[PDB]
Amino acid sequence: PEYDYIRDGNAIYERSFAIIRAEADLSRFSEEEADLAVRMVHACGSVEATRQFVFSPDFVSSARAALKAGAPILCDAEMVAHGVTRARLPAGNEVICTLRDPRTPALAAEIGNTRSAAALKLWSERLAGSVVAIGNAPTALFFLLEMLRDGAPKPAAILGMPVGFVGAAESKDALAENSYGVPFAIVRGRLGGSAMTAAALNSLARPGL
Amino acid sequence: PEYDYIRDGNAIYERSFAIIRAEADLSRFSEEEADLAVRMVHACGSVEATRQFVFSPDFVSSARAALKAGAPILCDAEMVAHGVTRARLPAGNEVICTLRDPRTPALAAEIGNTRSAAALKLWSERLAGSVVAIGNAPTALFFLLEMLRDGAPKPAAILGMPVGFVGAAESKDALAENSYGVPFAIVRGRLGGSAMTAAALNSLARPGL
Repeated sequence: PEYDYIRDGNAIYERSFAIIRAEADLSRFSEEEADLAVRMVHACGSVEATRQFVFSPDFVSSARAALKAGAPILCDAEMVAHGVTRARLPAGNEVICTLRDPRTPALAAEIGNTRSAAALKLWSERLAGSVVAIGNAPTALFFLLEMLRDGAPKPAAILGMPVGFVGAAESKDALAENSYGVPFAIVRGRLGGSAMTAAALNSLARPGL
Repeated sequence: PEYDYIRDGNAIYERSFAIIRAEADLSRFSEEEADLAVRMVHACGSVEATRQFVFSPDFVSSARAALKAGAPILCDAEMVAHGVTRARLPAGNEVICTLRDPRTPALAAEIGNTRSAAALKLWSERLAGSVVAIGNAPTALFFLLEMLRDGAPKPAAILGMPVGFVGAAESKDALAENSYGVPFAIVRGRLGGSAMTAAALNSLARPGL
């Protein structure tokens, strides 16, 4: 029983992107956004997810500029942070997730909110000009909107891609309604997740293969 | 602008599982398998993914027994390993991923295969009786089948859930055709991925919320 498969790593990424291009409806995206689209599709294995992707007008430019500028990537979840291929980052960008910071549970408890949300209080210094990747927790997304509403400094771009059935769609909708002036990208509805978010970051970091 | 959302972490998991139960077709799974199904759906946000889940007859029993027995979870990718909520493991089960072991690139090069695949040569001692979680790399799955064919000791269960467009479906199909006598669980077609795989592991570790 001889298994026949591509044993070549690069050949695998190459055929996979060739395949996603050949099956994915990418016409409504800019060339640049399509790049994110493909990697994102690469990451979830679902070519149809593209129908749910929404990139505000200057989302990739501003988020790519921020990253090239050295802007940190604030992540709501470690998984997102783990999916970020560092060798791809342009400027030794930091990938911060404070979800696991020891003060997070304490904060979540004092504020009456989730750990994912409360963690964002620990973003303070870094919020300004950052690229926010919210790949998992909707409450982190709503919380970021409350901080923005209440005068918090603004991120250069917000990847609003929490996945889920509770608050995921609405938080992303709230983002799209008024992101307080910050370019955004969302995956509509319940889809999203850290793999797709990290893919998105990966492509933002460096377009193409 | 008052954002109204559940600020309660447990309430969020609670409503999400209640929602997945209410929308997900779970009838063809056993009660036990449905548990995996829900968490898996929880993880990708897609209730329809359940249509692609396949649990061999004794997959959950043997994989849950293995884990309760203290069996390690061999993972093809770190992401899978990161999604495994340790506090859930039953018996201080080890979660091994050797994808990043320094000898992996070397091996991939000598064998003429991917790093994900070659890494599995480093599984040797642990393979027997383990629970294999292949959440990302199809070549790791094919390679595991070649090791099994060629006399390698058998895992107690194999989660064959690599996601992808190249080799993902076929490797999972090969698994289902002849897993060399090992219970398996696959996510048919291109869907799969580390979040869903880890969810699967999480549920195997401890059923329910």
